[PDB]
Amino acid sequence: GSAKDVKFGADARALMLQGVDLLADAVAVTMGPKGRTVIIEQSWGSPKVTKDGVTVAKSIDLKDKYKNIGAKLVQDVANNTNEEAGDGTTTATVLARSIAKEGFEKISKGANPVEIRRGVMLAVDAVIAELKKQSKPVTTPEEIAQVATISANGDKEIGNIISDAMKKVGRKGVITVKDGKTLNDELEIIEGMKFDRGYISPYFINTSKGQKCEFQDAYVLLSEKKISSIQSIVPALEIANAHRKPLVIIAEDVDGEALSTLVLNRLKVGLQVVAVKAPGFGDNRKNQLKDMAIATGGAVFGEEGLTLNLEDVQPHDLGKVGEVIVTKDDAMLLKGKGDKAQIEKRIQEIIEQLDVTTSEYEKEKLNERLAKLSDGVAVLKVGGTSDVEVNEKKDRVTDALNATRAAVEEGIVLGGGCALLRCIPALDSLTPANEDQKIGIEIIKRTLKIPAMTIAKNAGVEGSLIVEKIMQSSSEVGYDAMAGDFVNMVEKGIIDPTKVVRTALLDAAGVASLLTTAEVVVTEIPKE
Amino acid sequence: GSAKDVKFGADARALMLQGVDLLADAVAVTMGPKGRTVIIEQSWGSPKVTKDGVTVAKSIDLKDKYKNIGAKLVQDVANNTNEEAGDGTTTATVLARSIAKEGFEKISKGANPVEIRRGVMLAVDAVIAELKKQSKPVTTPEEIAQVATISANGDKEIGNIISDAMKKVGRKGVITVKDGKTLNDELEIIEGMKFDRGYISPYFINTSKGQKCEFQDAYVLLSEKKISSIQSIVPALEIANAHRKPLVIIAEDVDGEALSTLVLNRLKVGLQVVAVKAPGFGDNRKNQLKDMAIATGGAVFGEEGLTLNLEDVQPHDLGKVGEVIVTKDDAMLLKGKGDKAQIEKRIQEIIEQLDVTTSEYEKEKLNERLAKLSDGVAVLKVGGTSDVEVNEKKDRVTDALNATRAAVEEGIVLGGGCALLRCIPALDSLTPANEDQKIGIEIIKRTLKIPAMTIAKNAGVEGSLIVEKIMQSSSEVGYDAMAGDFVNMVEKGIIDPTKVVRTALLDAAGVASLLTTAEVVVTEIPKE
Amino acid sequence: GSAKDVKFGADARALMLQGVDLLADAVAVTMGPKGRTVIIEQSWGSPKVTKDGVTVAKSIDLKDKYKNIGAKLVQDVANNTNEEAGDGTTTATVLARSIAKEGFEKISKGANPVEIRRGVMLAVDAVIAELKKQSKPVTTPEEIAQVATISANGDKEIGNIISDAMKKVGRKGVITVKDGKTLNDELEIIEGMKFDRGYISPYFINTSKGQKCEFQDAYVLLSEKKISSIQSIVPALEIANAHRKPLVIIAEDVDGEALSTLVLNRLKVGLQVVAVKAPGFGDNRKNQLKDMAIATGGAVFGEEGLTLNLEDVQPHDLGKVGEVIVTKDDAMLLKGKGDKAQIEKRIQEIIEQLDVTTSEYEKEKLNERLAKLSDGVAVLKVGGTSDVEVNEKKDRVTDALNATRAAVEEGIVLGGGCALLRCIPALDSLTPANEDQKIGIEIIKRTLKIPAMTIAKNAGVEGSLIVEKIMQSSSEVGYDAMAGDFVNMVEKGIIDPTKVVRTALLDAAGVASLLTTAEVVVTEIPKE
Ligand SMILES: Nc1ncnc2c1ncn2[C@@H]1O[C@H](COP(=O)(O)OP(=O)(O)O)[C@@H](O)[C@H]1O
Ligand SMILES: Nc1ncnc2c1ncn2[C@@H]1O[C@H](COP(=O)(O)OP(=O)(O)O)[C@@H](O)[C@H]1O
Ligand SMILES: Nc1ncnc2c1ncn2[C@@H]1O[C@H](COP(=O)(O)OP(=O)(O)O)[C@@H](O)[C@H]1O
Ligand SMILES: [Mg+2]
Ligand SMILES: [Mg+2]
Ligand SMILES: [Mg+2]
Repeated sequence: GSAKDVKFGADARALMLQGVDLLADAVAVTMGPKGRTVIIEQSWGSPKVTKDGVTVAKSIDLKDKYKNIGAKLVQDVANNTNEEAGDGTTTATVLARSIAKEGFEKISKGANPVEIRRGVMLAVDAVIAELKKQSKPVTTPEEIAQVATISANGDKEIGNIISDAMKKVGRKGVITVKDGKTLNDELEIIEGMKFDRGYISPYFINTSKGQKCEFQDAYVLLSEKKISSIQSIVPALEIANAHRKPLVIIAEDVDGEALSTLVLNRLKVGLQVVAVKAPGFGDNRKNQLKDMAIATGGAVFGEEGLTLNLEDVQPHDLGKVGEVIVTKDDAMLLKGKGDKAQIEKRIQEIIEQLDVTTSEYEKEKLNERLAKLSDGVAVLKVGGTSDVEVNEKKDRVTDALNATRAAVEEGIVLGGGCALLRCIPALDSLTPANEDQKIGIEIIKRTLKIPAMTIAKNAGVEGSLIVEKIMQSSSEVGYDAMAGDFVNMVEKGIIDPTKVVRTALLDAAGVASLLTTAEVVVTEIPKE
Repeated sequence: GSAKDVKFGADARALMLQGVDLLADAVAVTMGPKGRTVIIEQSWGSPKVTKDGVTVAKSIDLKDKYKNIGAKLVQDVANNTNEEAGDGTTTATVLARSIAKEGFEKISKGANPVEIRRGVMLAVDAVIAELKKQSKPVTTPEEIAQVATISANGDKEIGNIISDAMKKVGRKGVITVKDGKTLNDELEIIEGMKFDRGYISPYFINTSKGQKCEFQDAYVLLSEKKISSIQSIVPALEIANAHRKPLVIIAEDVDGEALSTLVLNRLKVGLQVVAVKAPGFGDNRKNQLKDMAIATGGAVFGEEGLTLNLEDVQPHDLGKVGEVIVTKDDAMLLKGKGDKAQIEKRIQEIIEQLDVTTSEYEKEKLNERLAKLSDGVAVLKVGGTSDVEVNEKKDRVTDALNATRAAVEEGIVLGGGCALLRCIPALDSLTPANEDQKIGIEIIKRTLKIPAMTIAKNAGVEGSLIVEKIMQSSSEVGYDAMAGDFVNMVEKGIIDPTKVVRTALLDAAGVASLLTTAEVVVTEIPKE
Repeated sequence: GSAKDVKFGADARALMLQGVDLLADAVAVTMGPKGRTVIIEQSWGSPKVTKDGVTVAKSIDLKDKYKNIGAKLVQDVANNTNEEAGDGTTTATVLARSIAKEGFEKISKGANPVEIRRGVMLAVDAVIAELKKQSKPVTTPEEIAQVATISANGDKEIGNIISDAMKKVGRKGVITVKDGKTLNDELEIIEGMKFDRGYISPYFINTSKGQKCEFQDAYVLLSEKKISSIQSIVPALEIANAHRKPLVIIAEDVDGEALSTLVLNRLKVGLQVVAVKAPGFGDNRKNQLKDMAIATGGAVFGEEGLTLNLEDVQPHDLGKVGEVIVTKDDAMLLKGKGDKAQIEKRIQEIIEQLDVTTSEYEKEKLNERLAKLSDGVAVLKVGGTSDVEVNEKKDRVTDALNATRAAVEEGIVLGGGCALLRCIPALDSLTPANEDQKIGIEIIKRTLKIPAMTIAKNAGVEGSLIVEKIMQSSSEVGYDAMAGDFVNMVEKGIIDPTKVVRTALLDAAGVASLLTTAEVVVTEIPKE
């Protein structure tokens, strides 16, 4: 144990609050429109450029120990808010700073900080209840378009793109974004059962195009194991040639000898066939082959429990699809006739599975299979020209996407902070058990006015003035910063998710209130 | 041997006392309500936040050698108190500091410190005897609820939860806490014989649910060895299919070949079976499978001494239970018909075992088997939102739990330090052998007033005033700090364990009195 | 995470702008004629000497962190411009600096930088549209000659050489430059099917010259596999000797035993034969052998798909060419009679391939095969007497080549910056959505006058004067710096690619406008 150092009372309080104020002034700019980006130095390549408040937050590290403690207690709020709701980081940080500063003023010699924490918790409960009461669900895609248009920092193309994605894939589809290439954004819909793996032999190339193999109404072979012996591969090709239709071979791997047979019958007379390996790592590829068989209609081969030997295959034992396309690094199955009721039951199985089980990575490929079997997958290849532009725009896009998915399931509320200001009468409605909880109530009451204050600040206007004049106005009337005036939000097209707001408020309030009761700080000696 | 340094008399005394005063001022706040947390810097992640006095104590390390010696002699008191009674750390630290300070004033050139130690020991004996005489056992669960409500730092939910745990599991049940997930705490009762291990083949999945296998009134197979040959596994399945009932296979491990037979008969016609490995890791499994067999009623297979070959099994040789459920990571046995007198005798065996043998880890799994066979196991999944909130609340909960278990077996006393103040007349009843023992007696007499003094200090009130006015009052009347006034404690619902008080007092008195006789200190030179 | 440092507002802005001004003053000289070279210190040898703006750019690294950030944001613009269009680096850097400086003046407390970025983007769109409208395609080789003559920094020999290369190879041929060896430049045309590998045995040397093997109308043998057994090699030589014509053996490798047979029949009776291995790669060598077979006219041997054993070869199964010559390190095939329609279809295959697929190293060897089959690649040896002169002249030549290839496909425009000045009325034609976009528009409007200003500066003349007097003049009239006066450019023979201009402008505008919105900079502490 390294020799440590201790500090008491107002000293440690002032140092920690200074550190938190440093970290929070670093970030509080990036709220709403008129916020301003932040450049961080990447140690190896180009620096990062952001508006996000966790890259900003998680990047900051302070030399002094106590200020470092402040920075850590802010970054934990940021990180929890991120991992819980994805967006609402800046709000978390600013509310945390305000709550901490208010806490480090009522710390008397007669006050009991734990009661302060309790009262803060009561306030948070009351305000979150008032939020959920004043929420409202999302129904029309106009609301989705609006929310997405917001969370790109006021970009409308992002809103339209996410709207079209959620419409052509469904409100619980699987959309994902990749680093775009061209100057502009792109919304691609990977439809059908498609996956990253190309035709093994470049002799199946019947496309007269960029390395494609195109079949129509072809049969399918689905082996969990490899295909080594000629005796194994031969009867399948026999049945295919008897029917005189193209054949796909989705299996673990193709022997060079059966491959030689294939290429022999392909170069000359030309038995329409094609060879492709399995989809993925271990068990996941097994389940995916099962799903592929049940989708196309047929039966997986190479089983353990029944094992379905290839020697005895049958014309109703093959996978059948309308069209198949293969490119050197991926293939697509289109019209698998797989007993739509049966695939429905499969879907119900895997959906109850995801409902019960999840690990944030299990459920990832879970929904992967769901979307790959039911309705496409949306990719969002973005514009941009520099890597830093790419990172910026992609960050904003992903943030908007997470906000939209949070808003689709749980209700929305009037944007621009108006919800909390409307919830303040709830705080006026509480009755504290004693003085200390009332102190905490007044702390949260002051805190609720903080965010719109910060926003008006960023706009370059009078914070408290705008906050008061908003509180005087109606329930739905509030302040736009872009138009710099008062309007109805939903009329104007500004709303926000309820889940993001509630999670951010809860995280910030909890961590800051816990921080307040600190009395004595111990730190490592500054040796090295 | 590194070159060292020596110091004599008042110098070394003052340095060690300065170090101990640093370490004890660091902690003395965290007593009773109105105590205040401490933030410690974790070297790698988020800082810790505490009220406990050993994290605080064990964290502190001083640059200067002599102050380091003081810190070590305080941390040893803290650590002994923890490992002995679990709670009573802060009290140990404060009493140790007060005893040390009183000791480093009577150190004359004519005084004999060893006699001082002797007198202190006599005082401690008298006071602990007076404690145990004025103790009183715990009878009703209201006392348990009260005590738990205290030791969450005045939280009532913790009290109610621990009370319900001890009621639904018994005053010597096995309750344990894990890092909760949701916003709120949770009291879960793992009942029956349940253990962390999932069904091997995901073909036994008859639940139509999140990866469950549910059987009712199924037979059991219990092998200490693996199940490789088809000849070995076959007769069991024969008997099960003859009776036409589901079967569980609890064994070391299942061959892929017998597994293939199982999956064959399961996918088609569907002999109700299920495969699960052995719960215990090592010899613990060698006992646990025996216990499982005797619980369900049957006989373990794969024995060494009789070895019970699987080829000749019998319908009365199987484990029989009412219901069985298996997840992907654990399963539960419910209604094992295992000769309740016989399981009783087994329980008596293992309980006499724990009574005789223990290693703090042997006896752990010992009570594990006891509770798993007799009445459930209580888990206490906690609330919280941040990792630091989790650590804080879990620490307080575990402390309350340890205090409750200490109080259930050995008597309780009036809380808020009143017991020692009531025991002071015992010190007024002693007769010293000579002057020095009388000096030690007066030392302990002053010491006994220290804690309530510190508590009133934390409250923000006059220490000696409150101590005196309490001493003037009745035996059961004392001071609440939350109501900041005088009440009857047991009337008010404040009590404490006698074991915690006695152990803390004994540890602090012993180590501090030993410290007092120090005359000359030697330290490592400060090279590196 | 190392302890970091933060800076706000005007401070970080001033530091980053100082760094960018350092890096841009380092480079801005090297534009047009009268630009001046830059010497960089190579850490292990002779230093580099350049006019390029990415050796200068990528070399510069600043001690101070913030200035380093400025340098990185400039080098990224330079590198993107390079990797996109190859030339137009200096223009990118200077436009970036001007845009950055203009940005770090309108940064008020009321201004919204994101709107500034938006307006800049609108300006860039308008200007690029006006460029493409005022472009014009390249038709006559005079234009190519002029462009190349420019981009060697006004060298005419470079222009003539690149013109002759593109004429004798076609506007989409494959020209490449290598480090010359003589005093002067040299344009070599590798025609026929030639590749780096020499005759294995130096007994086939019938040239009476510097290690050559010359055959006329010889047969060809093409094995994908080695040639080990005498039985394998013997029938080919049998057929060749029956026809009584020389034979080439292009295969994986020659056995020492078949080699012994060859040398036996060579030193004695004098069979005409020659042995050469494959090109030597992986799949690329197999494709090249296939193309060689289809070029000469014949069947590749050692195939996997269709075996084509050497034992049964046929007089129409051999590769046939007009003339073959072999060195010790490369050989050339001439007049391969390979079914010109068939080779045409092959060309169409590989060209659709390149049209669809590319990886910047796949399409490289792709065009390699295209040219090697249809038009001999043009190499450019550079004549210089110092290694540093070699690097300088070669850099300028490669830049001129890249500029020419960019200009051949996409249109050209009047050189010497006149295009942007002519596009400024487009900026006068826009209507901003609000004030901020108008600010950005005026930013770009000022920016467009920057480059010609810098050029007149380098010339030693009055920048703004020349810019204004050009703007007063006609559309096609502008300023030469070499003649230091006004002329018509296309009349005078100055033009430039539209792609270079558009890409440079776009990159610089994008990255600089993104940089403008920075508000807070975070850097690593300067520890080490
Ligand atoms: N035009 C707008 N006018 C008024 N308020 C807005 C506007 N756009 C966004 N906001 C508000 O600002 C917030 C966006 O700030 P943001 O960058 O997302 O910080 P965080 O990452 O913590 O969510 C939204 O919650 C919204 O209420
Ligand atoms: N409401 C209360 N009013 C008066 N005394 C209390 C109250 N709650 C706890 N105490 C007293 O304070 C002590 C709790 O201090 P504690 O945090 O447990 O320090 P330690 O870890 O050394 O036990 C109890 O022994 C009790 O006598
Ligand atoms: N003799 C010339 N007279 C007028 N303008 C010229 C002349 N030569 C080049 N230029 C102009 O200057 C530019 C050449 O600068 P350059 O060295 O190519 O910088 P960069 O590498 O960024 O392209 C050309 O785009 C051209 O418009
Ligand atoms: Mg946000
Ligand atoms: Mg305690
Ligand atoms: Mg150039």
